[PDB]
Amino acid sequence: TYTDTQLLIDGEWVDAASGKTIDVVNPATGKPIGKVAHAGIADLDRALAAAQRGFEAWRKVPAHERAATMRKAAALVRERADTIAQLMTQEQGKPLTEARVEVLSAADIIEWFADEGRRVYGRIVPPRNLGAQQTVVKEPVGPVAAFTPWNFPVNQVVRKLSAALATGCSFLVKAPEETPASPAALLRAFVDAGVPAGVIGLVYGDPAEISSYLIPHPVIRKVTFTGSTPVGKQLAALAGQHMKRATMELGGHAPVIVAEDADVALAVKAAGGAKFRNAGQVCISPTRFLVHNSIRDEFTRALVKHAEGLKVGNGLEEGTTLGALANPRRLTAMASVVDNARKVGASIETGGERIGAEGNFFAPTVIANVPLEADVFNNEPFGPVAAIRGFDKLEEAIAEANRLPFGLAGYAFTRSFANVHLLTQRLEVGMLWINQPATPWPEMPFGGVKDSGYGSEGGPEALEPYLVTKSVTVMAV
Amino acid sequence: TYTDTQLLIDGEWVDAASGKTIDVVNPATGKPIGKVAHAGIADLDRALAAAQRGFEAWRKVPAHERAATMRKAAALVRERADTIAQLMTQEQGKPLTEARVEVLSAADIIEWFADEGRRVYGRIVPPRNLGAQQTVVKEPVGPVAAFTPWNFPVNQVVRKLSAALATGCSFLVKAPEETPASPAALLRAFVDAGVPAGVIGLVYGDPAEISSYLIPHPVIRKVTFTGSTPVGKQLAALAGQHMKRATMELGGHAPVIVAEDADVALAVKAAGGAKFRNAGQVCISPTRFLVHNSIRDEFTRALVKHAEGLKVGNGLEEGTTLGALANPRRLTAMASVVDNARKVGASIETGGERIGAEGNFFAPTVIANVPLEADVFNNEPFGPVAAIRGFDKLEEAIAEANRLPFGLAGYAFTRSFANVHLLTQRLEVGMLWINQPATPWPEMPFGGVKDSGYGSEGGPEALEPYLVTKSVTVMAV
Amino acid sequence: TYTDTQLLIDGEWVDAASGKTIDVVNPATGKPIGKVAHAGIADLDRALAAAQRGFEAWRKVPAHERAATMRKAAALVRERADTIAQLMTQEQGKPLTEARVEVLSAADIIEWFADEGRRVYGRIVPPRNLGAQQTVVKEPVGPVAAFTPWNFPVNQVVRKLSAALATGCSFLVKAPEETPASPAALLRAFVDAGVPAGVIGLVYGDPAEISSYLIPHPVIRKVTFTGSTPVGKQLAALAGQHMKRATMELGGHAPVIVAEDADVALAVKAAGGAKFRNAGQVCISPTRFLVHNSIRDEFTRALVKHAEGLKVGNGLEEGTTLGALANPRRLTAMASVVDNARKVGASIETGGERIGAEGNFFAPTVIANVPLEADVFNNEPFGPVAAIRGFDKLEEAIAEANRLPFGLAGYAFTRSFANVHLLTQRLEVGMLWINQPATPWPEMPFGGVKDSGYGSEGGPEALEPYLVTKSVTVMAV
Amino acid sequence: TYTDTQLLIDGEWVDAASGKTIDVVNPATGKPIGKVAHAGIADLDRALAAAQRGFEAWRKVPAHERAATMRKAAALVRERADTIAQLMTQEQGKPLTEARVEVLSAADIIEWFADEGRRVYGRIVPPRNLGAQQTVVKEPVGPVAAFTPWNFPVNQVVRKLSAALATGCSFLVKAPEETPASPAALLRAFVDAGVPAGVIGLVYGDPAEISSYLIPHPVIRKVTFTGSTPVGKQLAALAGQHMKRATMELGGHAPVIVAEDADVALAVKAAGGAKFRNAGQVCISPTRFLVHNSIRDEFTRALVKHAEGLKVGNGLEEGTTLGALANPRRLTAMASVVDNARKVGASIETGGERIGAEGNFFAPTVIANVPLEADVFNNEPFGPVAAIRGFDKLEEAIAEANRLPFGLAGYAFTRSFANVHLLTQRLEVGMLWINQPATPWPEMPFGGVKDSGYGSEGGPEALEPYLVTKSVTVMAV
Repeated sequence: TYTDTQLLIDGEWVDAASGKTIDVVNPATGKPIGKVAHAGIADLDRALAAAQRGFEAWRKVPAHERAATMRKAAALVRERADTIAQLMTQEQGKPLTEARVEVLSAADIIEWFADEGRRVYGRIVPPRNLGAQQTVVKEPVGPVAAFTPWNFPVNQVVRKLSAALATGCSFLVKAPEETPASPAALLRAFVDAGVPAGVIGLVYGDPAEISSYLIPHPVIRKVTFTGSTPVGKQLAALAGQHMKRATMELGGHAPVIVAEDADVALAVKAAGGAKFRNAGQVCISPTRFLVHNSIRDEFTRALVKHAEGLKVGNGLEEGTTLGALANPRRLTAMASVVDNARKVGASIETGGERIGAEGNFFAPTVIANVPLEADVFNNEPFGPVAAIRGFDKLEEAIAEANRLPFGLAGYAFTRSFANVHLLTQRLEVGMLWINQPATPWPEMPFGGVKDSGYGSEGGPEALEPYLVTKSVTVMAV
Repeated sequence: TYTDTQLLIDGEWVDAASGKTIDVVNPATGKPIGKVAHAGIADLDRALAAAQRGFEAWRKVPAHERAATMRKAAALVRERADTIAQLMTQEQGKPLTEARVEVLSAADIIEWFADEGRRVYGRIVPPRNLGAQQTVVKEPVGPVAAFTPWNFPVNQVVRKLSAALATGCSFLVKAPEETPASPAALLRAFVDAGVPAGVIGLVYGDPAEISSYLIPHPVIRKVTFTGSTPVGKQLAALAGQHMKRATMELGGHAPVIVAEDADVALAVKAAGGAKFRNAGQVCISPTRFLVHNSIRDEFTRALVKHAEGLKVGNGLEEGTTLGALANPRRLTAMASVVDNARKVGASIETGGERIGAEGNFFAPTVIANVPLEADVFNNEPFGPVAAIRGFDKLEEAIAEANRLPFGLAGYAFTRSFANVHLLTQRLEVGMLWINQPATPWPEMPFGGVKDSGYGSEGGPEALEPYLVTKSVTVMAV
Repeated sequence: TYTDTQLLIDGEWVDAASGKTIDVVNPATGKPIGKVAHAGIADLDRALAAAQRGFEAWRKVPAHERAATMRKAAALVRERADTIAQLMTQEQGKPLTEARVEVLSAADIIEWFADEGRRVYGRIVPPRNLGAQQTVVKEPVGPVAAFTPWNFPVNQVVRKLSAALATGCSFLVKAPEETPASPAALLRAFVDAGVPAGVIGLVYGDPAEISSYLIPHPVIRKVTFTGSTPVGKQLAALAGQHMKRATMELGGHAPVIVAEDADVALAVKAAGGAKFRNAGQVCISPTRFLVHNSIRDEFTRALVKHAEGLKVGNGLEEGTTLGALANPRRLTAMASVVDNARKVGASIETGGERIGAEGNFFAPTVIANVPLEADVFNNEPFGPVAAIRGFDKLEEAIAEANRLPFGLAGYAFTRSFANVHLLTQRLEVGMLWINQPATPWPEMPFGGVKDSGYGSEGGPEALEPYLVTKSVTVMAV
Repeated sequence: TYTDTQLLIDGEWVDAASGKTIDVVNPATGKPIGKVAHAGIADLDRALAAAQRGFEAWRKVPAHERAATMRKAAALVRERADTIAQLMTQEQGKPLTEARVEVLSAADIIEWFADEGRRVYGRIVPPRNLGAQQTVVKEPVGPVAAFTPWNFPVNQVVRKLSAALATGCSFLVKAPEETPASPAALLRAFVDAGVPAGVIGLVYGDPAEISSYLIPHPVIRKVTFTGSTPVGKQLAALAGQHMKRATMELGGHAPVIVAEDADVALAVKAAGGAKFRNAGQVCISPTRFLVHNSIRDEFTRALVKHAEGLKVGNGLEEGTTLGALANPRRLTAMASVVDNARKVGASIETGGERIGAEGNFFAPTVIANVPLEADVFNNEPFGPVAAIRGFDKLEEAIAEANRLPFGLAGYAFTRSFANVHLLTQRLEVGMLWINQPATPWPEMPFGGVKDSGYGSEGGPEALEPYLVTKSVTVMAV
């Protein structure tokens, strides 16, 4: 059953001071299922004061003790995976099998970052004067304000939170209001694991009012944001105005390059399965399919058959492989994308229409003969729609893949080492997957370039935005 | 003799399209000595087009060949050290001996970064699937727009330029208009060393108009700024609005902690000499002298005697150890700082008045019994003035040193390991020097925290802002 | 109750083919308590064949799966800590509290190395030709033959085994015959955790015959030995004769430097407690106490009082802080060391005689006025005896601490940063502890120099002896 | 003109105390050209005493000053490249063009290691107790004894010497007696560059007597050897007997795998040119050509034509691409290898006989249809002879390439990423080159596995054998 969500301030789950709440609806039915507290300025003041105290206590806990507490939270998350997955499905719409995968991988993310926190190594530099010692020490930056979207309510919070806790920083996150229950369950596991009060905080309310107050507040030292590019540009400008360290993970437009020597069956299974994961509402979802003209037609038929094999329905019902879209605004965007494709002369091979009249169900869509001016090839669709366009020379495919200002993810399918070497050097993406779907592991860096933002949420590089570099030189006399 | 300065666009030294120029005056006499080209929008268009082509060519040159070209430029800089130093002294005001030290250390900076460019190492991660290869590759971010102040016309340009060239990026810098000749001489050495046309560019003009056009331009991928905090906040907000990667080095307010067990003679020689380097117009200049009450009076007398031993005059004349201030606005700031100190009850131990009536000469000033509300203890003076305040407990000195939002540099003097360990952990600075003056080496990270900005200009960390991290996973089938 | 010990070959606990056994006696009573299998050449043949197959399977298991199996073994070790500790006490003699600490710290060692195995990172080098890729890959060396002493039966096996398993190597260890039960219990936990058959092997018998056969065998690729220097020289020569990679951890002679400004009470508590840990039968046991003459007499009285406060008895009995020596040969060595000290003119401040007539109980001994020619100051005593000698200048203490060819551990006590910096630079030891007793953590390198051997058993450096470095350059054409 | 060679002891070029000398002959004519001093035990005593003093002085010189001295030596080597090359050709036999390449690449090796010495970084570990500091410091091991062969008289000395000098160690090398002049010229450049007396030493004489005395001497702390496997086993056993850290670079047996999809013309040009470099007297010379049966016959014809295009003659004469073998023992080995191949049924496609009657000239030899039992396929030929054998499946080629106990180098030629990935994982070699000849750069690790020794002479790993790892933990109280 779906439960109501409160705010987490200073270790206590509390209501807002004014008592205001926001209704939460099920995307598959459109009916209310619960509500979440709507925090005001007064609640943010208490959260910011608790965040300052939490940073003081957490930075004094040794790294091996912070790792032990973090790994106990990961065990609690893994124990409660079924319950958290059910909350995620009801509020977000993804199938129960996909929700369970996200929760289990979140526990894997916590465990890796817990060990990474014990390996934040300083440096000893060979001194210019042997009578002095030159060292480079690493310290937590301080309290962190975070903002996360609804696409992966638990996974997109767990990466920011794990990196902040592993370095010794405090963490105050505004989770998405449309999917509040599963992020609250993730933070409840950390509270039960023994994270001290004030080290972690959770708020909900008006996104614009909360971000406008936390970012300029002197307590906050670091801002991290994941979401849309237009919103990220607003918050990055505000962070720059007050000289706050910031990292941005924004929307992407992932190209897929299917070379002449590609395995067509492997490309359809990998890129097709990655296309419809989370109903295409993923920042790294394969969007622009650039298929070589020699095997383009065979690729299109197989992709259409794969899309027609998906079962669309309620995510709680067994056998569902494609759930409802998270919000009605995605339904409007899907209709606009398909309508524009028809106008510009593209062909709708399958899907392209709303299923039913209740919920946010949209059929998986494959579009062929897409011109370069179509909206689907310039703006991120963020839905279950694939666009296919042919090419002759691999240099033409690379040039098209680099045309847009989005630099987040890319995909390729080829057999020769020369093609792999060329695509590694030339594609302007933060992540490249060849001959397989995306497998984002905690040990691999996760981030984009250009308008997709900057900063990494995986690997050892994920801790650098939360750390300050200090040069120390002591003359021994 | 002082020469006029042109713009460097696409490998050619050219005038502005409109022919406009800006007069350059000698700070020690107030008389014109030359002029510098005033670039408009049209010249910026040619520079941006050349920067895009320069990035294409420079990124294809192997790292060992880029290092060889960089080291040849360092040899030319070292050969021309005397000529460059004379230009710096006439336009900026620092003594000829200090100018020569800056130029020679610039060549040392180039050589270190040339070797560091050959050690930009990728990573191979143990794969989750043995049939696939997981790698992390490093690539240049792209064209870089830079903005530098007049305090160190050559050194503050050479750090940004060396890091950009070592990673393979192109570099377009707006050097300060009041000190144009010595930055132009530094870039001339790189042109003579064989840097391809368009890889490096140099412009002058209206700082607001140039920054407002280069930062949002799609060609620019990375912005780096050094200067005042209020200006840095404007450019960081603009960079965030267009999602451009940015690094900021802003003003600081350096505290000095003289502990009970400190060597008083060593503290006066080290902190006093570092105070009046470049007439205190350094972002890491020791400003807030927190001296233990047991040896405060002895410290004050020795510091006053050290200040009175300085010879004030033209930087070209031999025997001068303190030159003229760089611009008349520093003269007004010095008078305002001393006047406010008198009002709040502080005592002027020495100096505190303008010397003569021609130029920008100000006497070295020592102020004692400074209250916490005085302007010198809250705002960065950026001049040859030291403020002394006593303390009893070391925890009180640490709390005062962390009170201001400036986090750039700190200084300490102590003998016990416990004091060194405590100050290393507690002081919120990017750089700490104990028992010695500041010795910024190219291998040591250089940067601040909080309102002093973010990012490092030394060590291996200096290359990270100019590099993009790409995760590559290739399934072998 | 004490159990008999079998061999672990190919995943099965089996007896020797000939059925021969070796009696195990309790060091505190001298009575038999059990027996251990005595393997011959035929059993070594089966173990070597199984080791080759175990390396093939284990090297194909992904690092994250090997880490999961290793952490499950650590949980089993922690669950069975009480049972393993009782076996260790009965066969080795250390108190039950010390035995429990060793077992619990062994589980901590396994967990750190499990995570370290996932961070064995390759390198990507900037190529001289952009058309080619230069990489440095890391691979397991292969099957490993190990030899461990009786001082820490579980801890000294767990460090070699954890490093071998984390890199993907197979591991065949000859555990000490006098303490066979607790090493067998540690390896039983790895078998129960799911380590495949042949990856781990355990043998007992004649140490000379086993080492003479495993080291030259073509299956073995790496040899690791911990024990006495004379035996290590024999096995290192044999390894060199057959070009087998080898690491050696041999005996040490740890100096303690108590400076003029040292905290005398802290030095007595830290160095005195570390002296009598495991009854001084530790390779890093503080042996040569060089105490400044100004506080030498006060230090000697406090150390004598600390030694007299130890309770000597059976390790199973509660309240015992000093157990029996592990074997009768240590009793003879203790008598010889004390007798030689009396002859050379040294004074026995406390202890120096055998306690009782049954077992291997020796009183804690403090010797003062020790000359430089005494046996205790030249040969490693490996017992509960401390030797004290005075000094005037710190340079004299450093010279004495570097006189012996032993380079394993050192201790110091001082307050000034200059003394800490000087001792860090000058002391020829692999490990230095100042103002505290030894705290060997898995993340810290553990090894010696000169006659103490080479190679590290902690930190990331502990994996290098088990890894091979391969340069790969592929031209893309 | 060829000059006589003296010993370098304590900064002075001196004769042996007994005055004994060893004649040096030209391999291309068999006539004497000079002589070299023959050092005895007494001269080794002076060299060892000077080495101890040289280590004391050199370890106190800062890394940036040691790098400056090293780079000045590299400039002198590059200036004197022509003179050094002429000495190398007359005494060793390789063509003048090859000798010049070796000398110029030696200067490149020095420059890389000079910069690498400034980046010997320590580590700061996150402490378990926040009141203490845990650091890992790196220090020079001490005096180093080196032994080098005649194949690359300058290059094989320069790698050991550059690594020793960059870490601060002293260096005493026994250069080969048959090629003494060019190693002496390389060390003369370091003396002229300002390396202090005793830091570098050079001796000649009886190799067995010198190695038997330097290795056990207490002054020597590290031994490094390059040469044949049987001799390396003798010196590694002696080093183990006295517990001296040792690294071994021994002979190899390089396989070449020409896959089905290989570029046959590229494989012949790359592997054929690498085969006859230095007349095949290289430890990484391609020896066992495993060519796929589909293109085996075409490969054999092209390789034969390439061998017949070589011009054999005196290395000083212009147009010579294959010089004389270095010593008459190589002539006997070449005849024995060809004779055994005829007996076992192999076919001599070209060459296989001595050219002329004066000198050590042997014709380039290509052997086809080589059985697995032939001497050329089991023992390292170390000459200008290639052996070709066909295969059907790539797994069969990999199994053959891993059959011998030699693990130094490997070569491959393929186009698919799957083949590259498979060969990288499976080939038991220290170095792998695909689609190109060997390009050993100073930044790439250089070393073997199994009977080829251990340790690396390139990359950052080349400094580890000359460094000691010290754990330091200081409790701040």
